[PDB]
Amino acid sequence: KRKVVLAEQGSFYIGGRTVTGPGKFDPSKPVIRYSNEGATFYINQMYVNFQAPVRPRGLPLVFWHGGGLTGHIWESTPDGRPGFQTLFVQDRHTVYTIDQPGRGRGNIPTFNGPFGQLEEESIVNTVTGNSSKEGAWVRDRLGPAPGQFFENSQFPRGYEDNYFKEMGFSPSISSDEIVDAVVKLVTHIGPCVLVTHAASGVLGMRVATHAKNVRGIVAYEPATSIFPKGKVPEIPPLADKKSQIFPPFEIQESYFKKLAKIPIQFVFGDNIPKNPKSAYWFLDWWRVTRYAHSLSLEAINKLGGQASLLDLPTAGLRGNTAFPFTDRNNVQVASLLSDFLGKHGLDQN
Amino acid sequence: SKRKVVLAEQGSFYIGGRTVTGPGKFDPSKPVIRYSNEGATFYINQMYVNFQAPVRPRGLPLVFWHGGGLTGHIWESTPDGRPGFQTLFVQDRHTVYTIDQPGRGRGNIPTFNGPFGQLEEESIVNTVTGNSSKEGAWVRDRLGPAPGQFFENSQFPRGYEDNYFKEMGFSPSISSDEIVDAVVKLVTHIGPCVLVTHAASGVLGMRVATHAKNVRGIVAYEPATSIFPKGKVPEIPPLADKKSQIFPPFEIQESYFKKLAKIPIQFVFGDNIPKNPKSAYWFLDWWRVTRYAHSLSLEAINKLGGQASLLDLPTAGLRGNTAFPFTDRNNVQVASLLSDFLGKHGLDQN
Ligand SMILES: COC(=O)c1ccccc1S(=O)(=O)NC(=O)Nc1nc(C)cc(C)n1
Ligand SMILES: COC(=O)c1ccccc1S(=O)(=O)NC(=O)Nc1nc(C)cc(C)n1
Repeated sequence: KRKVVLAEQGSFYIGGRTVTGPGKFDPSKPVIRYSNEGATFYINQMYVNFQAPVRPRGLPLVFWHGGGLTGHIWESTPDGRPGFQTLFVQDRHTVYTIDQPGRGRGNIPTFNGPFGQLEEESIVNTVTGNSSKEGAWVRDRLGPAPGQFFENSQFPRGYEDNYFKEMGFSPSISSDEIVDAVVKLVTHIGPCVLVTHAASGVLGMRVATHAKNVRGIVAYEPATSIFPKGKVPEIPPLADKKSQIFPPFEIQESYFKKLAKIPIQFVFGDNIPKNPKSAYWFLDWWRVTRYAHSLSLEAINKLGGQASLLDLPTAGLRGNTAFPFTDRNNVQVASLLSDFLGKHGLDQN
Repeated sequence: SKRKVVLAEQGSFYIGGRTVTGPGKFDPSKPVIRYSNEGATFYINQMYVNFQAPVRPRGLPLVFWHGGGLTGHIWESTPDGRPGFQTLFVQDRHTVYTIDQPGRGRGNIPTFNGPFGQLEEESIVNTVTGNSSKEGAWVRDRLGPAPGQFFENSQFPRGYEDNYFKEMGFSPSISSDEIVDAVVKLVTHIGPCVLVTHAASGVLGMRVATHAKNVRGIVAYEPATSIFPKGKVPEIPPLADKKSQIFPPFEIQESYFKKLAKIPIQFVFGDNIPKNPKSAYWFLDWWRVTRYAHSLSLEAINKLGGQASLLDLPTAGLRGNTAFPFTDRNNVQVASLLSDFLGKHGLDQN
């Protein structure tokens, strides 16, 4: 189950720009301590890993981690079982995993001075934000409160520390520059399929509107909904009658229409309440966010698209968290992704 | 195929680190975003580890430890896309571990809700960062004497400068002790192994070996900081500018230093390090004196019964290497010399 035969593997950097400090560089002067004087800095580049099987079948898959994560989540589960990288190389796809700009091996743009500041210019904010273990526990629906599991949970219990250790902050790089890096990757790769997660859901939809090479999207538990500009439907507040979901992203209709040209599937796990749940903010947040996504998919289908919502419990899979691809039944989750690729001919040459 | 690799298993995991906490209590009924430090537990200073195991390994696993401001990428591929040491040594039938140390790459960057590195009133790491430039790295790594210039017969993959410099970045002010601790924990998990270090990780690997008997060997590429027993640092000259000095050598208690005499240790240097003072080129001169200090460090280990050696790649017939010989155009020949070291000491045998 763990063996993989690779025709080739490797990694590379793509995308980004440069920024420059004041003055000139003199090789005769002390180079340490490091200075911005005469300095060129490469910023906002992205790390890319690939593994290619012998005799690939169909399109390469680009796995795009969610918010605060890295390509680790596609390599292995917190308890050390094979991730989707291994499973889909075994399924004879070439597999790309990325660390987007600002995360993991992607660039974090900081210099000599307060975090993110290049002399007088703020490239990213000095003040950061970051989830806690407690916030991520309820965000990912391990259970209703930190330290508590849903009875049906597919989470790999006992490996909580390993799981939360994979998460971290992201600097305030513009989403435009994150999308730009992936568009450049998609141009380099050729026709491919994006597999996204949580925060990278909306970003992958945006990439598809810029990149005809994206031939399909599967988004696990996307966090932000997308609509044509000026056509955001009525979305209710949360059950506390104060909070809202993430403001939906709006794009010009001429770009939105490109989403109708490819098959798109959104995948949701379990324990999302059907009814208002004022006691558990993130459970209720997922209820309304999933509802908003259902309207987004409907809008795509009204433009001639083929956009679907897969609730894993309807396929017989119970208890999945917001990371179904690292849960205990992730082989069965992978099978459903293989089914989608096969239905749409994305596993054929 | 030279690119083909067959893995019995591969994967990655997190190891090491600690937790820090914010004030107060977490209420799941209250808005979770915007994120807060209230009732917050944060995992900090953990390390990322990737492993690739061949079918029927022979000899000890290798732990490849990137230099300063780098990640495990430098062992995966060269800047122009040729196989890195990870592939080459899985093909050489070693299980290969590649790490992103705490503070780098997939390792943790310890920051919270607030100014970078600050958790309420506690400074976990400094808000003010430092970072090399392209120009600084160019001369640090001896591509040439000045940015844009290359030494004659250079083995750098010319044309791929963007790729190369894009792999570099900053490191927050995590204590070296905590970085060493993570790797000690990894060595405990793996068992007997060999450390392959680089630049800034050189001194750290030496430290790890003094705390971990499972380190059975060390190969260090262009180490940046020298190591000596406490109070026994030899006289080391200043640089040719008569004002600068190399990195303050690390000093450790002699009981721990003596542990370095129990295992084979090889330091490996590339080309273009001057033999004579070079005031016009700071980093070239730095390397001259730094390599000299390392020669003395190795001698001290040998006087205590050790098996320490210095390999200058030009003496082995390899010209033009930079400070990253394992990503240079002749990195297959560099790998061959590492294979030779492992075979000499039986570290390629079960
Ligand atoms: C893996 O989990 C998720 O990706 C994920 C899943 C659900 C909600 C949030 C995230 S997150 O981690 O991305 N968190 C954030 O980034 N916070 C945030 N994001 C936006 C866009 C706007 C605001 C106000 N906050
Ligand atoms: C890949 O190249 C190298 O590793 C490498 C190689 C040679 C010199 C420096 C580095 S570095 O990048 O580590 N740069 C540093 O900033 N080193 C450093 N600087 C200070 C001021 C204090 C200490 C302890 N180390």
